Amino acid sequence: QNLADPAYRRRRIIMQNMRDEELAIAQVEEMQAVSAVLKGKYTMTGEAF
Amino acid sequence: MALYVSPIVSGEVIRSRGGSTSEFTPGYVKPKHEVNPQMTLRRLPDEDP
Amino acid sequence: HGGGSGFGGQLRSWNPPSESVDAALLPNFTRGNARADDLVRNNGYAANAIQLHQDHIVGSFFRLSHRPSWRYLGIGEEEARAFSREVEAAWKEFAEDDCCCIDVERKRTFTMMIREGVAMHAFNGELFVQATWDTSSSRLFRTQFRMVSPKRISNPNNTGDSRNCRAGVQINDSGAALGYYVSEDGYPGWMPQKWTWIPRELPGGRASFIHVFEPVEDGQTRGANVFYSVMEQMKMLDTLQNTQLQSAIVKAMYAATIESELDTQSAMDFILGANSQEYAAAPVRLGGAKVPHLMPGDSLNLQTAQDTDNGYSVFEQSLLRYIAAGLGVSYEQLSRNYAQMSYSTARASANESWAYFMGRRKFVASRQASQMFLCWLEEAIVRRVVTLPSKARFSFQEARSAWGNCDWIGSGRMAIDGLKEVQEAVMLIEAGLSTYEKECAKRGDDYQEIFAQQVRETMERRAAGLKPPAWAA
Amino acid sequence: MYTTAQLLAANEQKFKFDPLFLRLFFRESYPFTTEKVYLSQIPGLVN
Amino acid sequence: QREGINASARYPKNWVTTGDPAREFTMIQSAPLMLLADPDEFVSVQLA
Amino acid sequence: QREGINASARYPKNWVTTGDPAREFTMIQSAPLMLLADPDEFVSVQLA
Repeated sequence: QNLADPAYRRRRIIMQNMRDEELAIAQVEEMQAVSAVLKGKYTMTGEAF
Repeated sequence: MALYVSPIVSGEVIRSRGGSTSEFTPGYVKPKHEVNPQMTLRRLPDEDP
Repeated sequence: HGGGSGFGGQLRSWNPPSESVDAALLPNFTRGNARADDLVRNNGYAANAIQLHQDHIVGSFFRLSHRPSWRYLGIGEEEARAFSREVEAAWKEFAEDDCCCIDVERKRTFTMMIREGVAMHAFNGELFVQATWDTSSSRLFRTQFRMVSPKRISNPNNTGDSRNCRAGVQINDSGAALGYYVSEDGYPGWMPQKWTWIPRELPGGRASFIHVFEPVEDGQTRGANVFYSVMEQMKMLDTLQNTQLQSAIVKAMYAATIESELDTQSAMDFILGANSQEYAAAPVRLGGAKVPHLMPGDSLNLQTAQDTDNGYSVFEQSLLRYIAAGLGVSYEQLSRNYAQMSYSTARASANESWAYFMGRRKFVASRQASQMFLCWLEEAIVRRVVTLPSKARFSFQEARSAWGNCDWIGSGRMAIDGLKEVQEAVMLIEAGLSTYEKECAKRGDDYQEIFAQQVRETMERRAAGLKPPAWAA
Repeated sequence: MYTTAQLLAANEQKFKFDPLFLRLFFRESYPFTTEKVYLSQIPGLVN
Repeated sequence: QREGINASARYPKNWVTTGDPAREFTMIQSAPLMLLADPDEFVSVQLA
Repeated sequence: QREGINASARYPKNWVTTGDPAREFTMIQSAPLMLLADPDEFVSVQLA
């Protein structure tokens, strides 16, 4: 019933993108904590790294 | 995740978001009734003599 | 209903991308300033508008009148007025100084300071002034002022803006600016541009750097010039007048033409007379009628050209009316046309423009001059050029605003008739519903020196023994 | 193509996640300036 | 590094590529190194 | 060309490339063509 301009669509897409990026960075950073207080050993290993 | 990409080889990105729909058109109900003034002659169970 | 889509779609494809004014302005902030400078440099109308601003916001002079909050500070009237007269005498001696050493640039006076500040606020949206303290002891006062064009304020290395770094304006969480970045001269652009960070306020409490503009919404950081609503209109208007002028040029250029199969030279010497007896073709001497004898099959078609003002004048009238509406100045002042003007209409237009200019004066020049005077008075006090009364309840640093309470006197309101305004002023004074101070402030003077001058006049006339003036007994 | 079909709901139901470890065990954050990090432990054991 | 923020938690960045196809990006960069003082303080045991 | 300052001695410029390997480059361009009005004014001799 009420469409949106392409610029508004791209701003909304930017909002989604930045939110998922911060969620991903939180998800990856908690891995250090769980590895640490689960075994004290930690393996920062990944492809292209 | 974007686990541990070294800061030279950033590489690939991820899909943004999206996708779902649904359609259920109106529902409807119309419980009519009637009067028939002829029935108004004899009284109801209430309305004492 | 109005804001949804428009009648029959209409504005069915227009929807401005709602954002803050800073988000709207900063991406093209430089471009707007460039266009405004180009317009004010190449267009007579923009220059005239700026000149009207300079002449009316401040004008020829700009007087100070320091009225300290003596009642707030618990000070007596006698020492309050003594301090006021001493500080104003010092300020007037320092301000109109013939040295022209008030500024590091050494090429302007304080009135020029005010004019430049208001002009750059008008055509750039804001004004920046840095107060420096030179180490030379050759003169009593060591404070100088340097105005900086907004083009010289930007983030280091032209970096991207952030939450707390917008256009080289370091700000706090609340939005209050704490520091600025300034770029040195770029003539030619062949020296490496460098950025220097200056705090807005000295830790000692001195206003090291002052930035004056009028925000229109929350979160504002930079000002926007008035031309933003009229820049494209006036640019296209200048293009249109230029093109119309050139078209009229060519129309007047081509007036007549000759049609004939004969050779061009023979046609010239037979129709226009020419000078065949002596790629310039053939010049024609200008004399009498020179009626020709074109042979059959020839023609001397004299074109009728076309009127050079086919509604051009009235179209320009309307466009300049819109431009004046945008710029605030009245149409007759902007366009220097004053046809079919009645007394009442002229008075109303003058009143409207004068009210607007009084507002602009109070909201730019008054505060800028107040800040300059505050800095100068801080230096004066710290140098003890005048003695602060001991009874003062609050210190100078504590009551800076209270100690620095001063108003400003600009160019007076030159009425169209003058006689009416003078007679109404004098009858108002007789009614006692105003004051000599208010009247002199309106007219461009101050009652204190007015009375001093009148005392001098009556003393001189009494000494000469010719005639007492109109103030005796 | 009379399919105007107005939309009303944009449910997410995304994900369940709460670390609680960084606020329960690592309550102190530290930026780095050097490239190397030195972490030392002193053992106390005496006959 | 252009702004002296060498040490930071998260650094946003955006830029739009030139050329015939237009496309910009959102960039977040960090180097988390979550550590702890005494690993022997905690006792973690798998069950069965 | 777009800055309209194309006439001076030494032109500096530092710019950042886009993308992930975003790196800065510094540049000092020049077109120096110094000269003398009279070559025969100065006399050179190869000592031996």
